Amino acid sequence: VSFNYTRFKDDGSLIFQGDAKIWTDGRLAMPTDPLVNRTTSHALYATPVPIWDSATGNVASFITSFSFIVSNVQRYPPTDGVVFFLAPWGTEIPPNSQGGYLGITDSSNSQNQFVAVEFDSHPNVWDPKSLRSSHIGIDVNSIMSLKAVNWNRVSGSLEKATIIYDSDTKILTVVMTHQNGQITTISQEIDLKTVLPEKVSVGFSATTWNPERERHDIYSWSFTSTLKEP
Amino acid sequence: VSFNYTRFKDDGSLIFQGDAKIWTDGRLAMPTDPLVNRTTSHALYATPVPIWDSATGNVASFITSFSFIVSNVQRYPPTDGVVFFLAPWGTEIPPNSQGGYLGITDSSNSQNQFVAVEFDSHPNVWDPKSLRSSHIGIDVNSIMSLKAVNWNRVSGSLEKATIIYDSDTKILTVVMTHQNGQITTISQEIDLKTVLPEKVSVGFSATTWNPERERHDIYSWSFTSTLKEP
Amino acid sequence: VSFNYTRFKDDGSLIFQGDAKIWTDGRLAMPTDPLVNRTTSHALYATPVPIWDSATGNVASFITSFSFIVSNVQRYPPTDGVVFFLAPWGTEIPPNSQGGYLGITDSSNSQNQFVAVEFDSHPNVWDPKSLRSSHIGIDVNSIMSLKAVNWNRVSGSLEKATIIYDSDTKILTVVMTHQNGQITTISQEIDLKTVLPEKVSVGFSATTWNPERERHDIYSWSFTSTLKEP
Amino acid sequence: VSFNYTRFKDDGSLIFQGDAKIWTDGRLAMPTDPLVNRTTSHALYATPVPIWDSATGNVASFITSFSFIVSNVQRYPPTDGVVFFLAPWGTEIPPNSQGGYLGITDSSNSQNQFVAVEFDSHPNVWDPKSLRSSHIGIDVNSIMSLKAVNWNRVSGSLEKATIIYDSDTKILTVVMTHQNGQITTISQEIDLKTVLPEKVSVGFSATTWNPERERHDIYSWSFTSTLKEP
Ligand SMILES: *[C@@H]1O[C@H](CO)[C@@H](O)[C@H](O)[C@H]1NC(C)=O
Ligand SMILES: [Ca+2]
Ligand SMILES: [Ca+2]
Ligand SMILES: [Ca+2]
Ligand SMILES: [Ca+2]
Ligand SMILES: [Mn+2]
Ligand SMILES: [Mn+2]
Ligand SMILES: [Mn+2]
Ligand SMILES: [Mn+2]
Repeated sequence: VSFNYTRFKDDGSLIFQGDAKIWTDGRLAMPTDPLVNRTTSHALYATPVPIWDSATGNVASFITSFSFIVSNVQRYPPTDGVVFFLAPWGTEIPPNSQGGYLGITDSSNSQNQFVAVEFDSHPNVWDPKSLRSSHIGIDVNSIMSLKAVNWNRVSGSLEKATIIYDSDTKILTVVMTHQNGQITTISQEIDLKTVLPEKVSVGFSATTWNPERERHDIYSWSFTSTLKEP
Repeated sequence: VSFNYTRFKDDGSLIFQGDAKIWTDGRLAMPTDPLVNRTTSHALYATPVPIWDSATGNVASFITSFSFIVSNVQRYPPTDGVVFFLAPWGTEIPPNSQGGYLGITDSSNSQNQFVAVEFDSHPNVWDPKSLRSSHIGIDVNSIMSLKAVNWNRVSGSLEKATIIYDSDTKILTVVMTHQNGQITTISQEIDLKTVLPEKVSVGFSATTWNPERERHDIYSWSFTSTLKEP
Repeated sequence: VSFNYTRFKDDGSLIFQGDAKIWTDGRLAMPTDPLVNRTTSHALYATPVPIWDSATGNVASFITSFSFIVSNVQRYPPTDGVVFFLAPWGTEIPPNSQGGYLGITDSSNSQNQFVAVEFDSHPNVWDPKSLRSSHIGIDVNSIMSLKAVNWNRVSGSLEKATIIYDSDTKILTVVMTHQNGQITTISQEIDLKTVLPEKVSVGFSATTWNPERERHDIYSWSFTSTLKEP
Repeated sequence: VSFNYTRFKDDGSLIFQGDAKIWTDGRLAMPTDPLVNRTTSHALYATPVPIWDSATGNVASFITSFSFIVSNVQRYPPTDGVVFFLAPWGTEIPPNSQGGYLGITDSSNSQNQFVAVEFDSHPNVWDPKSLRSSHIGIDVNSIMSLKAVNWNRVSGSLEKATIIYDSDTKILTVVMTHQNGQITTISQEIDLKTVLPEKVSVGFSATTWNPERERHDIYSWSFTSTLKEP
């Protein structure tokens, strides 16, 4: 699967759910209006990405990169915020997934499937119980990230995320290039065959809360996956 | 922390919860009596194990070995498994953790936080949809193993586990030497410091169901952890 | 360290050694002229890169991206490849590094010290005796790759490489997105602080042989690294 | 391949090269006579170990333990080390492999093919630039350890090593339990299939120098490998 949005236009290639909307300048707004309380937005590439193949046991490798900005509104504290994720094709927004559950986790499940790279702007009770405030986490089947690094969340600042999944070694690795010329990285060993079905969606889920809220605006997104085949 | 049980005595050094009992000949029985119905058994080292140190940021390495056997009773089908696990101190047998949730996962949560190596004798819907029947799995925060290998579960047969956590690369590795002299291995990169508090319990959880059950008898357990205070 | 060459200017930001030169249309040619016969070319970022810090024991994370094309000349078979590499600052083109040694390995040593991602166009004796012909490899201290993946080398075809080093888990991961919309990835655990000194060059090395040769023309290159000071 | 030496007898099960001999009480002495200057000793299991299989592409897993003591020679500084290593079946002590090269590396090459866990008693210039004196390293195709931890080398003190190779994740993990009951660990991702042929030796190499020397006495050694032939 190969795609490249250098901007977003309604062209039938994406699937919006909840409060995700294409605002002009070709911005993917998640949510379109953060003043609405407790938004949940999904923005999925419109066809399934094969990530593994039953006949071969082969797993896909992929890279995706996206540039985005999270932004305060106006004196509200920021939440919740925005993820890139793989979920079973057929999954809708889960129940009991609002706010700090990022539109990807119910909350009560268990049970609960999903690989995510989260850009978490709000410290919940389960969050890197560090004094991390904002953080970049990798989630596997849990809102409690299996790894996470501090994120100097800067309102309106361009963040450039690159995520590589290497099927050979089963590593998901993330790098986020900040406007200040620094990078943050975090990685996690995940075998996609162990935790997800052979076809998933890829794309974003973003939430906000009330009074807590922020913009999650995605400016570009490229994605390349390859499943061998045999 | 360093201990070595060549057999088990009820000497205050372990905490037994639920159906865990010392049974004949210093065998740690989990459960003592599988005829009972659905059993959940915890046997934990009775002192919290320091796995990382907040001051220095150092993380413990460890090596642990245990030998055990799982046995059929009677003509019942086998379930559910026995796991070695680390969890935050204050860990109690969670609610909703019967059967396939192996006494460590609250099926109606979401907030499950533990690291386990599972010896899982019954394929649940969330189990490796490889065709694995029995399997050895590594779990973090989820009953869906991040990695797993299959297990030739042989009733009555001695299994010899060795698990190495290497804090330098943050890999948990498991080898199982089977009665036939073969070994099974599985590993997972896990940053202990990111998924668990400074002090954890180490020990075992095992469940049985109804009608599915089996014995899980632990014969020996040694553990060495070293945490750099510089 | 942060830089981003959308093309290459003769601007003192790089060090060129051997046959490396800025060539037509702002491209980095390695070598500038393959017709010559055997070439070795180095093009290094001209400032040492700090990749670990003595006081904290911290290791740098980085992400680097570069677009490049390798091209046949015109009937010769291709050799030898181009690499992205880290080497001890003060690196010169090593003795005995011609041809398949990629300008990074002194073949009569032993003391070779470097981390490289190679795009190797020619199967030498030590190359994946898979039947791989061209391959993308991760090299540490040796010309024999620790991990390699097969590479559909297409003459004149644009390749877009991304390499992420995550200091958290110590994993170097490569993605190369090919013109056909496929990607190849390869990944390797590498502790930069075990294998390299605290200041390194980043850059490229490329060689051609006689008769075997090809162009390696790099079009763009961005690099962001972050080393923590506390 | 499975074996277990609780002591070493002259039973033709191993292959001894250079100064490896069975010494008093079935100790494997490497060198037998540390008064000799610049000793090299190999002690290999005398049957190849299949570590991977061409037809299926599967890699073996293995677990191995051995206990050994390194001991000073009075008035002499200690060198150089003892290593557990895998090398192509048919491997011979390399030329130019004395002293710091541990009988595994030809210091004038290239091209050295092996995987080793070294117990290195003599800090060479290429040794971990940590301040380590003695250290336990993982070596792939280089004398310069891909990873290392430091070793509190104590003359005459029992060391208990456990090494697991997990073919699933491709990770070599070492634990070493010291006489004081602390453990040291170190791991490295190495896909044996990328670096070694199908059949390998497993065993030990040890060197001394002049005037530096020490005994490397091995007391016990067990090994279990399993290679999936489907
Ligand atoms: C390099 O610069 C170009 C143009 O200024 C821009 O599109 C891009 O953000 C930069 N590349 C990276 C990866 O930082
Ligand atoms: Ca949160
Ligand atoms: Ca199960
Ligand atoms: Ca080559
Ligand atoms: Ca040395
Ligand atoms: Mn979070
Ligand atoms: Mn399971
Ligand atoms: Mn190569
Ligand atoms: Mn060394």
